[PDB]
Amino acid sequence: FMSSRRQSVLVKSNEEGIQRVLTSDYAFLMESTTIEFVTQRNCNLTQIGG
Amino acid sequence: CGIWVRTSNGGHFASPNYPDSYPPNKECIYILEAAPRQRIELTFDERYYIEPSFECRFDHLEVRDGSPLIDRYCGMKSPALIRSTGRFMWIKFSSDEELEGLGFRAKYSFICQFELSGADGIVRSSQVEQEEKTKPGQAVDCIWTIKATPKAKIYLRFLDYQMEHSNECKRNFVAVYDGSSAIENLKAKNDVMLKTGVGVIRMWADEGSRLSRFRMLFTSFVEPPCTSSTFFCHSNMCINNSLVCNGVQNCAYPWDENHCKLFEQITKTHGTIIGVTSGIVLVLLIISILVQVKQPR
Repeated sequence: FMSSRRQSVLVKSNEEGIQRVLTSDYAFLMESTTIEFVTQRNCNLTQIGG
Repeated sequence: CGIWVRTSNGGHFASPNYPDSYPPNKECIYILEAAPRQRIELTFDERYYIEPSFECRFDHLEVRDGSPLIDRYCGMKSPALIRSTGRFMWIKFSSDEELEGLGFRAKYSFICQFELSGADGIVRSSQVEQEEKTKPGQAVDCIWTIKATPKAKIYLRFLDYQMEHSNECKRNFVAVYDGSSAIENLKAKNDVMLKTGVGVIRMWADEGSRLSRFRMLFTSFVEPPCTSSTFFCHSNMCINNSLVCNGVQNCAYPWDENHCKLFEQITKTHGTIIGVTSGIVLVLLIISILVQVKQPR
């Protein structure tokens, strides 16, 4: 899916991906530790799955 | 660093700090540009008459006609005179990190390219039947010159690209050149980012204009990290002079020209009208019933 989209839904950093999630139904898979940090600093976006 | 000498029958050309030693870590490109049927005389006065000292591959001086590179000299010799018939002499001087010396002096004398610059625009594909109407039969090729707003590196995006004449390019290809328009550095022959501020687009075609299209867009103010006023379309892509919502995909991802774009009761395309008419008829009928009603006492 990402290969077909090929920058249609892709990101080159973290913060811009965070904002893209904040502005659209965006997944932005990330390593768990920073996800914990972000979802604790903010309170509107939380991790799903395991 | 470049010393342009356009439209002068004579003038002078020499290394930076010419009586002194050349500064290191230069990379300066030079041009002798002449009118058709205007022939160029290029001359080296030696400041230092000897057979060349450091004959090697750093600190070379290239010479470019049209780009078949005529030669590269180094050390401490003069090339003999070379007579110009291509009338567009391209001179590149390079400097290393740690070999610094007497420099050089020169004397020049006189004996399908279109302009396309600004902040934004599109190179019309196969746009040759208006600029330089070339018959389709022969191989055709043209170059395109971009110039950004002061202090602006450029980003390009191809909107339509199909060179069906052949997969291979020994006949037909499209390439991009960075820096100034020389054979010095092919940026590429996907979208592209120009490192410099002046753009060079050449296209080669053969046996017809059947090439489907080369239709692409160049962007300005692509260079700076954001000060503030222009929008953060992408990382250090604050560009706006007026292109905020210009109706064209003017950024790598949709940002600048995207995301900015009582009758609700009657918003039915035809339904509202038919229903309303039937309703008026009914209301009037209700009023008729009401008149007959206020009639009995």
